[PDB]
Amino acid sequence: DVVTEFGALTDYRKGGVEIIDDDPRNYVFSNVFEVAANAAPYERVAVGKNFEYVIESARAEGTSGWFSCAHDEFVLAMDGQIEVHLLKLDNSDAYVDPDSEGAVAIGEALPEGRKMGRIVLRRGHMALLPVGAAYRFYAEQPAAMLFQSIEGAVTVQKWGEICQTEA
Amino acid sequence: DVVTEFGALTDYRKGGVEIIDDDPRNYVFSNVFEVAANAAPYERVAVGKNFEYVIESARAEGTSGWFSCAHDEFVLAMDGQIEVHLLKLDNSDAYVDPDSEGAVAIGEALPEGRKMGRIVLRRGHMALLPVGAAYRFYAEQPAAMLFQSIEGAVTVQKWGEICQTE
Amino acid sequence: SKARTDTEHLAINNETGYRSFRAGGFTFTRDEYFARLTWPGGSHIIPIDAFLRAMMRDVAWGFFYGVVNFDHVFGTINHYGEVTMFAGRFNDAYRNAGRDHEERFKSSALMAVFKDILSDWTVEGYDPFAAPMETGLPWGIKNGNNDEAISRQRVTARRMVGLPGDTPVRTDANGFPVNRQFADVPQEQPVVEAEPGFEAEVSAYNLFGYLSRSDVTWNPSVCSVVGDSLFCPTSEEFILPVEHGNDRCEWFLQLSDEIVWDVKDKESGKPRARVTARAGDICCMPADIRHQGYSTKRSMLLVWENGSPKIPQMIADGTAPVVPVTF
Amino acid sequence: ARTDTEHLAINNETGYRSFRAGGFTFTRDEYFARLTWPGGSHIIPIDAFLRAMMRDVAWGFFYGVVNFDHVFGTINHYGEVTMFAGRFNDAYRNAGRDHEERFKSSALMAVFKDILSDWTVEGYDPFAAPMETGLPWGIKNGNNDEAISRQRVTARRMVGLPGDTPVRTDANGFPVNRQFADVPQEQPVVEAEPGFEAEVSAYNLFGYLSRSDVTWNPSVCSVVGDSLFCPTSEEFILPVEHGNDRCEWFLQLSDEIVWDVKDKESGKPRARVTARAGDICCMPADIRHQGYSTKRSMLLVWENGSPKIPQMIADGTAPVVPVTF
Ligand SMILES: [Fe+3]
Ligand SMILES: [Fe+3]
Repeated sequence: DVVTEFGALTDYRKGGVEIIDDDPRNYVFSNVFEVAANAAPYERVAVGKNFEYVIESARAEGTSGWFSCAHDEFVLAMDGQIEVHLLKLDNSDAYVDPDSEGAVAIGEALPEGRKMGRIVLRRGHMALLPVGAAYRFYAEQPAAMLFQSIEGAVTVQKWGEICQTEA
Repeated sequence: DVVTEFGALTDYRKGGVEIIDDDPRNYVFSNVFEVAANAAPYERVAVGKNFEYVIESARAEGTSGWFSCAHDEFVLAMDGQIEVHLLKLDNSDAYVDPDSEGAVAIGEALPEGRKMGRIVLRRGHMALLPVGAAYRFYAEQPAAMLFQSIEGAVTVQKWGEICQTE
Repeated sequence: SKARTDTEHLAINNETGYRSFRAGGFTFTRDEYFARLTWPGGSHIIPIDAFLRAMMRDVAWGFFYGVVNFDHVFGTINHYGEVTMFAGRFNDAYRNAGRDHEERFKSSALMAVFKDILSDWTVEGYDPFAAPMETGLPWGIKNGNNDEAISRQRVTARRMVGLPGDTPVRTDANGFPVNRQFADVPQEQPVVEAEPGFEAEVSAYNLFGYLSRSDVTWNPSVCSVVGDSLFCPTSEEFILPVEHGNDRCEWFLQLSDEIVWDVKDKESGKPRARVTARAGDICCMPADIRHQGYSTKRSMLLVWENGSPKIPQMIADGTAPVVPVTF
Repeated sequence: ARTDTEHLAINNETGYRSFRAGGFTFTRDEYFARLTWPGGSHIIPIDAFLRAMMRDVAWGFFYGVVNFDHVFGTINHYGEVTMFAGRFNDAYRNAGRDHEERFKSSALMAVFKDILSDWTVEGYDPFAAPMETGLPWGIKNGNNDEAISRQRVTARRMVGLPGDTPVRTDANGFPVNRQFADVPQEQPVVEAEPGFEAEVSAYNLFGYLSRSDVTWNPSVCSVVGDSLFCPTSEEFILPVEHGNDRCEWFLQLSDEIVWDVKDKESGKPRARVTARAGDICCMPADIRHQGYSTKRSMLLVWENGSPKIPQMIADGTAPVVPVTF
């Protein structure tokens, strides 16, 4: 009977690079669950990067501070229930430079603006994080998530510690 | 309907070696019909060779002289119709040297021995030519044939003339 | 030094029932088992199933990014508006002997004859976009067509799946049931609660569900966009029908099950590496390799592209690195 | 030369057994053969794999190198056999990543036969052409032990002679293949004089070949010393790239075959040979080759079975090409 295998923070099975004639560091190989497993709550660790564009892996745990961004972002839930809260900022320019890129951490205090909505994501669920909204997360238990964004102020880079270096 | 394509002295279509990084002469490529078409009747032209062993092509046309051999040989008719007469030699040692290889043209004179039989081969028919028999061929219309044998006194080599040099 | 537009419908063979085609100096013929290619000075054979599967991709993808190698000999290089078709360009034996051959075409001219070949050669009950266990066979003489299979409309999100006026979520009622190898994947929508007036900006959807309903294999399709960052996930089964030599780095994030990637040098075709990726593994394919994937069970893969037209030149100039991160 | 092989577990989900021979492991799933050895792994599609395995089994490891593809294959040492990954692949060899193990032939053959039996499913004949058989995909579903156990036929002297391999007929289970339906089947006229019927012998060779129930299977029809005529009927693609350890010759008897010729040691493309009826060519000892045949076609493969050849070619006392001009 059909079993489709998904990973989880507590259950993943990392693969890797076998070398015929090459260097494994060319393939920048990591597992997003291992990365989120080893990170601080809500720490946004780059796991993919193509020029300025990044994919960040994070472990949601408890309530995050608020974030805003000068461009759209997307969040994909990879394992565990994660609640997203959206707020339409009165003056987004007061929190985020409309010329910066990448998420900005705008603090624990409720920014000024109107309640936009609430989203609850489970594994495999993707949400829009729209430009001009601030967003926060809540996760009762540790949950894995991924961001589609741009390298910026919240983006942690630690390629040497996350990727395969030997074969 | 299914059409299986066979060649004939009068209707063959040669292919060849297309090169990427090679010498076409390495593949020693010829067409046995073209080879038979161009030779003297019953002239046995080498078209393959591997150490001493050979494959020979020949056109059968009219009546051959007699041949005999110190080992077996096989003939495969490739086109037309070809009559084979077999004679058991009274003293094949009088015609063929025991230490020799390859067919030997043993003459037009009827050698002394007893009639073994007769075979009529058409395209695709192979007959045994057994050690100790003399054999001779008749073909009414020109026909093609190949021999599985050993290089010997009847075998003609002319690779430069028959093979692709591209 | 203009790009070519000379293509031609040649005769229908009366035995096999297929038409042959010409594009510049290349001609295309199929028989019961093979696609037979010719160019000035050379010929090549490709089993007709491998050939139609690769063709289905090049056509579907509008020539995609960089080099789509149908095999170790034959393929195309997208130049975005023009496209090179080749034999031997990325084959050291051909190139060292000077026997490679390339012809540059106007993209829509080459595309229109690729579509004609794809259509004429695809027989009833044969789906070159599906996995082998999902479909019939291509062998034997022409017998009807599968024009609907080879005509699927591309789906691309402008911003994200599910947004108003954007590409829709897949459901049984819109003709996208769950694939039998994804039968156990949960299909609930996430909870979305919009305050009045913000319903167009509070949006979320079941991505793994949408993928489990893909009707074709190995077909990256944009689900979400941030500038030139394109999330292109797809469901993979059997073998990726081409070897891709991208003109930029690209990232693979494995969402379900396992794929192994055969990694070759882009220029020579020599094996360099094999990459095994299981659920949550993310890795990059350098710009200087070509890759081909193997998925035993239909699997969910995210293909992450940077669609910036400026990248190919920068990589060619040596101004941008062939590996996108260094450490 | 190793001897250690092993039947491993049946997989619960797939139904297939896996197998070990020395350091190599073999496992198949719904679509693939999966190979591992100390240091690396490889994947071959299961259909191609089983057609290649079928020939390497049916031929007893043939002559020289049987490449299943650009990575994996065997080298016949006539009593012992080398199995390799990347031995004849420039990328692997330059990198020192090739792996080879040497076996007693009967030990490797026994495991290869068990692989073939276990991995072949109902209605799939890895000896046949794709239009003539079903599919190997999916979980274990029965077997086809009848298709994969056919007796080798080899004439000692010539087909049809008393006590030698027999002519094929409908009655002895060999009808004409659909793609040779038009081939004449009459036997030649043979009239022996009394007392010579054992020595006056001829048969319809093209008819015999029209009756072959397998594809790509050189089978001895006539012998003169070590010279063997081994004709066969060919359809689709030769399931291996053959790198012979001697020269060999091909005579196209009907229709057409194209040969893809690559370098034996590196696998780089060298030539493409198109042979139509009547065409005869040599494959030199330093290349490998693989044939393509749209219509089922009759081919004569001509071999010199002498065991002295490989060492002579190695030494340079025998040439790589038999004739130069
Ligand atoms: Fe790619
Ligand atoms: Fe061979």
